[PDB]
Amino acid sequence: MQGSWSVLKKNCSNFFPGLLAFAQQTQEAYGIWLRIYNRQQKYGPTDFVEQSETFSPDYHKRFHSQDKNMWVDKELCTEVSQKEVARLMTYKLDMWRMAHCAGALLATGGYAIPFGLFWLANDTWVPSSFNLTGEELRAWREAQDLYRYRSAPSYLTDTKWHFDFHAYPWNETQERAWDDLFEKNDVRRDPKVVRPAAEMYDGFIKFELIRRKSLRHLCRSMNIPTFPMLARLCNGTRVRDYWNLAWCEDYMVITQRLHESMTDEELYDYAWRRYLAPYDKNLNREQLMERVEDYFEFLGPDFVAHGKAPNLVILTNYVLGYYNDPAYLEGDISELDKNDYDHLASWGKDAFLRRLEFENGPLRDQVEAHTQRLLAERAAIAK
Amino acid sequence: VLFSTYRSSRLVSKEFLHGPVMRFRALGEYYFQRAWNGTLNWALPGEYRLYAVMIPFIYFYHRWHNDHTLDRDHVEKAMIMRWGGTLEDVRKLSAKDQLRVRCFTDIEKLYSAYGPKDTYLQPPGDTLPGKDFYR
Amino acid sequence: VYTRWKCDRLPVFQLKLFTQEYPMHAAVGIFTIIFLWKHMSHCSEETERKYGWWAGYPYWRDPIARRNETKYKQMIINNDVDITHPKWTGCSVEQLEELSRVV
Amino acid sequence: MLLGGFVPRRFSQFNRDPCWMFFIFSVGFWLGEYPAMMIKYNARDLVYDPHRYVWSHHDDHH
Amino acid sequence: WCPEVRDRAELEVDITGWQWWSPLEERRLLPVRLRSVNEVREIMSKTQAKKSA
Amino acid sequence: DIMVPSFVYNKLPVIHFLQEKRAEQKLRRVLDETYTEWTEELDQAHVTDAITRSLNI
Amino acid sequence: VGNGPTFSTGGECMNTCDIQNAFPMNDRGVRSSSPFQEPNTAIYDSYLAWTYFQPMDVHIEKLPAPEAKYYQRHTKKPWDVSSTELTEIQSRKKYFQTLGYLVAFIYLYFLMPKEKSFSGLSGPDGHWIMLPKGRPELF
Amino acid sequence: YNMLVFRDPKRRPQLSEEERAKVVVNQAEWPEEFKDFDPDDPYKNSPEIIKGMSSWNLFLWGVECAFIYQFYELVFPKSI
Ligand SMILES: CCCCCCCCCCCCCCCCCC(=O)OC[C@H](COP(=O)([O-])OCC(O)COP(=O)([O-])OC[C@@H](COC(=O)CCCCCCCCCCCCCCCCC)OC(=O)CCCCCCCCCCCCCCCCC)OC(=O)CCCCCCCCCCCCCCCCC
Ligand SMILES: CCCCCCCCCCCCCCCCCC(=O)OC[C@H](COP(=O)([O-])OCC(O)COP(=O)([O-])OC[C@@H](COC(=O)CCCCCCCCCCCCCCCCC)OC(=O)CCCCCCCCCCCCCCCCC)OC(=O)CCCCCCCCCCCCCCCCC
Ligand SMILES: CCCCCCCCCCCCCCCCCC(=O)OC[C@H](COP(=O)([O-])OCC(O)COP(=O)([O-])OC[C@@H](COC(=O)CCCCCCCCCCCCCCCCC)OC(=O)CCCCCCCCCCCCCCCCC)OC(=O)CCCCCCCCCCCCCCCCC
Ligand SMILES: CCCCCCCCCCCCCCCCCC(=O)OC[C@H](COP(=O)([O-])OCC(O)COP(=O)([O-])OC[C@@H](COC(=O)CCCCCCCCCCCCCCCCC)OC(=O)CCCCCCCCCCCCCCCCC)OC(=O)CCCCCCCCCCCCCCCCC
Ligand SMILES: CCCCCCCCCCCCCCCCCC(=O)OC[C@H](COP(=O)([O-])OCC(O)COP(=O)([O-])OC[C@@H](COC(=O)CCCCCCCCCCCCCCCCC)OC(=O)CCCCCCCCCCCCCCCCC)OC(=O)CCCCCCCCCCCCCCCCC
Ligand SMILES: CCCCCCCCCCCCCCCCCC(=O)OC[C@H](COP(=O)(O)OCCN)OC(=O)CCCCCCCCCCCCCCCCC
Repeated sequence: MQGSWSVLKKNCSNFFPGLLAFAQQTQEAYGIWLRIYNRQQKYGPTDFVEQSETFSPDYHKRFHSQDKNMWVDKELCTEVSQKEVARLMTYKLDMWRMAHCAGALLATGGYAIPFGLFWLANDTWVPSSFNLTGEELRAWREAQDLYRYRSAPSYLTDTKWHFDFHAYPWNETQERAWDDLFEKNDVRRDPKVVRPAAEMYDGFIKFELIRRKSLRHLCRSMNIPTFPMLARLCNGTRVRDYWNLAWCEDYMVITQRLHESMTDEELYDYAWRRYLAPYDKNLNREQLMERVEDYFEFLGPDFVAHGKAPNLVILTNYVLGYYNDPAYLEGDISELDKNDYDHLASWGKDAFLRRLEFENGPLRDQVEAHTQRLLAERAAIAK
Repeated sequence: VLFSTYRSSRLVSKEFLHGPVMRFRALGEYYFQRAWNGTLNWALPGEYRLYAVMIPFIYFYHRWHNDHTLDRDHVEKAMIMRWGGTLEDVRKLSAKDQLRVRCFTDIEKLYSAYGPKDTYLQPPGDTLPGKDFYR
Repeated sequence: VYTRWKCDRLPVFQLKLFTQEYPMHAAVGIFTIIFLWKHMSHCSEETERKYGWWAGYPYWRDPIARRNETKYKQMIINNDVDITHPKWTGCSVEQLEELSRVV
Repeated sequence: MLLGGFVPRRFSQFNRDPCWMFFIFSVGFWLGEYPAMMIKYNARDLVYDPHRYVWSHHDDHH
Repeated sequence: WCPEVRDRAELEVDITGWQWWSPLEERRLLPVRLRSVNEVREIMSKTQAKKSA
Repeated sequence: DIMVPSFVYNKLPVIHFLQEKRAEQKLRRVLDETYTEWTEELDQAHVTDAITRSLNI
Repeated sequence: VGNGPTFSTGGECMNTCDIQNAFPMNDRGVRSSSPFQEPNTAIYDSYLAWTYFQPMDVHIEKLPAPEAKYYQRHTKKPWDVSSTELTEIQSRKKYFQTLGYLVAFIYLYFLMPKEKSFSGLSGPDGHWIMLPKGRPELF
Repeated sequence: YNMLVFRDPKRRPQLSEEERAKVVVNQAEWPEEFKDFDPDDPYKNSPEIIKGMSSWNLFLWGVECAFIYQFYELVFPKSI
């Protein structure tokens, strides 16, 4: 979304109340995170707590491993509720953006003020706390969805093009899953058909081998600030933490069937945090429930059985596929009756163009026959 | 907010200078947008007429520049050094004398390394002025 | 759909290209530019006379001397410099007057 | 890449296309400048500069 | 008027996908074609037998 | 202005061909899933037999 | 028929290229120069072979115009710029650039004098800049 | 044929001998520009861009331009 004066006025008016609300949310989220971190350190697996090292097979660069460095706390409901987890995730996003802005301010002293003016003129990178009314919140969500639309197609295309150019699926079912994975949101994708793509891509690329450019695109699509990007293991850590929280909440909801009892707005927010339901689509409860059930089905039974989610790259692609809108086409079909090269009509045809028209025109067969006969006669005379 | 980062933010109307632009595009497209105009890395086209037209024009303007701006400096230096060492001394001559001197300079250029050396080496016994004539 | 090359304006695309596509190359280029302007940005008068002129240095008018003369005149006039000061001459003003009367 | 285009079969056809007309004009200039130089620089009345030994590029670059 | 192709090409190039050949995807999709009536009959018979069993 | 446009133009044909093949594949899959379901209904002979039994014949 | 161009080929022969399958083949066995179907495609043999397609007047059974609902997609975004609009923008920009470059070329190769001339009749001899001003303490 | 390095392109035949032999040639339908068409000289009957302007005339024009360029100073010399 482009900046505007109205949004600038809105954010300037709500600047200090927004900061106060952000501080209160910071205290609450620190409490929640303290509970969660204590639980992880106490009951977490040895590899997860000790931060086991997983190195790439080519350049031996460490990155988070989905199996070892990610853990689903099945018993987190006792200490932390689902709403607290959602609050923590939202605060994590807001705190990331605020921390980047504060770092810029500290780095550049008082010279960041005009850049702050640019910042407050757009809702893309402002915290949710800056909105004090429903309309402002709707505009902020619209800006976030616009950024997601802007960013996701690049990530999807990167993944698909790299895999298709450097590899092909093994079997027909994998082919169908791969082809149907990257369909536009206007059609409904069957998670059962699409799941094998997760194993196929695990064979190709895991989350531990994700490239830095693809990571940048993904972080853009998740509304995670990317500047300064730095090494790939910082935003990678952010992504891992966010999706670990999301998986814990998803396990809680699946086990307790909370989504059925969840209200309409809370359900919409829950889907949105999973990048499943844009607000500009004006989805109803039926569609939200369908998408959430499809997401749970894609996670698969193994997620509940052992807390193991499918490949995170493929999961991110699948969820972001809902922001891959069909390519725009505007204009009545009658426009196809016009011509594009009328301005050249005055130039006419030169000798070469006339020759080409004569040779390759409707008389082409006659010209070919005459030319071949003449050439054969000349060759015979030569011999 | 001040300036847009998107090229979509137009500054003019779609019909601004449509006609002249169409004429310019007609000039560009007629010979270049053809199947046989396959370029080699965008630098060497496939149309023969492009070469036939562009090589002479390039040579002509380069030669005009070289003759009227670059070699002129050498010619003027020769005239000044050989006929007083000052611009006024050269201007004291007539146009015909300057023409003669400049044509001799052209002769020297044409001879280069493949010609007689008496044009710059004074044979012993020559009566013509030496290097210390003006000193 | 959004693409950097097609949607962004030229300056924005330039910054993106040289920050997230070829940043190391840009850094090396800036380093080399700084080196060139720090160590290869000077030319002595003798060097200019030898190689600095297309057809050769025209000693019959010595434009370098005129250039330096204009430079020094401008500096003296603007900065209000007393070129008769003993440090410039190495002798007192009275000695300078005595020398002027002598010669 | 030299793929195609109008190609006159002989000299008389160079007037069948404006581009080749300009090309032949340029070729005429190119080839006719040489006889002009022959006539101008081998003229009977052409005289070497008397002061040619006063100065030369050879002493300057040396 | 063929927006899908445009978007795919532009995105592939903007993500450093300069190459214009995809032998693997073509190999996966080259032999695709609409079936003949007899092939449809055979496929329907297979499906009916599967449903029966 | 020059390079990316040229490579996009080079990409266009292959992508068009692949998308046409993909659409044909979708249509083929749609056709292949169609089967005529022949339903079976209770034979009326048994109904006639039960009617006779009810008559005590 | 008109003199207009067609789908660009790059001076390539589609019967031997690495993506030849993407180009339909006609009855005569000549692959098209474009994804479209061409009946009168030909091949010319210079130093290298290249494919050509000659536009011609041909009638094709035109399916009736559909409804706007089934082919229009109103997913346009503020950043989106259509290919036609981009072409217009670039045409105007290149026209102005061409005029500027023409003026520059004329000035450079016919009017701009070369610096540091021996006679001093043309071009500057150079001068100093950034000289101090109003700083008597500097000396 | 060739003119220096520029070679005249040649259209590859597309018809087989059997089909070709069955083709009936009717030059009456051909344009006047291309009648008695010869692959070795297809532009023999092609019209001139300017009526009465021969190739030799342009060659001589260029030669005259060169002569002017070399001789003008001889007749109208100018001082330095
Ligand atoms: C005055 C001197 C200034 C020096 C120059 C500074 C120049 C600017 C550089 C930037 C400095 C920091 C700017 C503020 C950031 C805000 C604080 C913060 O870390 O936020 C958390 C957040 C952590 O991010 P993450 O990815 O979630 O972390 C993953 C971890 O696993 C997270 O671990 P976890 O998963 O276990 O979760 C823990 C989480 C759990 O907690 C929570 O969830 C609750 C929330 C806690 C965080 C709240 C942050 C709030 C931010 C907004 C504040 C308000 C802004 C208001 C603005 C308007 C004001 C009018 O709590 C944390 O976030 C703790 C993080 C660790 C602490 C980091 C701070 C260390 C420095 C401070 C101590 C210095 C001592 C000096 C002693 C001197 C001795 C001689 O910070 C960021 O977003 C990262 C910074 C982004 C910008 C990066 C810019 C480049 C930096 C390069 C630095 C290189 C070294 C310095 C030299 C530079 C030369 C070029
Ligand atoms: C009070 C407030 C509260 C307190 C403060 C709170 C903290 C605030 C601070 C933190 C805020 C963070 C968030 C900021 C968000 C907004 C950022 C932004 O700018 O967005 C673009 C923003 C518009 O954003 P938007 O419309 O909302 O669209 C956002 C979209 O989402 C589009 O989004 P996008 O992602 O596509 O855009 C991103 C784009 C952002 O960039 C841009 O969009 C470009 C912006 C500038 C474009 C300028 C175009 C016009 C140029 C005009 C030229 C002059 C014309 C003639 C003037 C004549 C005057 C007489 O690209 C980048 O991100 C590139 C990043 C490049 C990083 C560079 C790093 C360099 C590092 C160096 C290497 C080091 C290596 C290591 C070495 C180690 C050695 C030991 O741009 C503008 O508003 C344009 C302003 C132009 C101003 C006028 C021209 C410049 C005037 C200069 C005056 C100089 C005066 C002094 C002269 C002295 C001479 C002696
Ligand atoms: C046709 C001609 C047109 C004109 C052309 C003009 C001529 C240009 C020629 C050269 C152009 C190429 C130059 C390339 C250089 C090499 C770059 C390189 O190696 O980068 C590697 C690498 C590449 O960056 P990356 O993070 O991988 O991704 C870059 C993408 O662009 C990230 O993209 P993304 O899509 O992933 O993320 C988008 C979005 C994502 O959103 C976010 O991230 C959220 C918002 C973040 C806000 C910023 C947070 C910063 C946190 C602290 C950073 C560390 C600070 C270190 C300490 C301070 C050091 C000064 O981020 C933004 O929107 C960024 C907004 C930044 C706006 C400012 C852009 C520059 C405009 C000019 C302003 C300054 C003018 C000074 C000169 C004039 C003075 C009178 O750079 C870094 O790691 C970044 C380090 C940044 C350090 C701070 C800046 C140091 C440079 C000196 C600053 C001096 C300030 C002076 C203030 C005023 C004094 C009077
Ligand atoms: C205006 C400000 C100007 C600032 C200038 C200063 C420089 C810039 C400042 C910082 C800028 C912000 C961004 C920095 C890069 C961020 C990288 C990143 O994303 O890291 C994430 C990463 C977090 O990810 P993680 O998953 O937690 O851990 C990484 C994984 O282990 C990763 O796992 P892995 O699988 O990748 O494991 C490998 C990993 C393992 O390494 C690590 O990641 C561990 C942390 C680094 C350890 C480094 C120390 C190693 C031991 C040194 C022993 C030296 C003994 C010498 C004894 C001498 C006795 C005479 O990497 C290595 O193996 C690399 C080792 C380092 C090799 C160094 C080779 C240097 C060659 C020198 C050639 C010759 C030079 C010239 C000649 C000199 C002599 C005449 O961060 C770190 O681990 C540490 C980050 C530290 C950032 C730098 C802090 C800067 C503090 C500056 C203070 C001084 C300021 C002075 C100002 C002056 C006035 C202006
Ligand atoms: C308001 C502006 C900002 C004010 C300051 C803000 C606060 C500080 C900022 C950061 C300061 C960094 C300090 C040094 C860090 C370490 C590096 C180092 O060793 O530096 C050595 C030295 C600095 O000296 P120092 O170490 O501070 O101590 C003094 C020593 O005593 C001297 O000892 P030395 O032996 O080294 O001395 C030799 C000489 C050494 O000086 C040099 O070697 C100069 C090197 C210049 C590097 C420029 C980097 C950027 C290049 C961009 C790409 C250009 C591509 C090519 C384009 C060609 C056609 C234009 O030093 C000097 O005299 C330094 C003068 C530097 C003047 C900088 C002027 C930049 C003009 C850029 C024009 C761009 C035109 C684009 C037009 C496009 C239109 C479409 O040079 C530099 O640092 C050069 C980079 C300076 C960057 C400044 C910040 C960005 C630019 C702001 C001004 C933009 C003006 C635009 C005008 C447009 C007109 C059309
Ligand atoms: C932010 C200012 C705050 C203070 C108020 C200053 C008001 C000064 C009076 C201005 C009167 C003329 C205004 C004309 C309309 C300007 C519209 C504009 O700013 O558009 C920017 C335009 C480039 O637009 P583009 O990036 O393509 O997209 C824009 C949509 N986002 O850019 C252009 O095409 C250039 C247009 C330049 C118009 C003049 C701007 C002068 C600004 C001076 C500010 C300094 C204070 C002046 C105080 C004056 C007091 C009398």
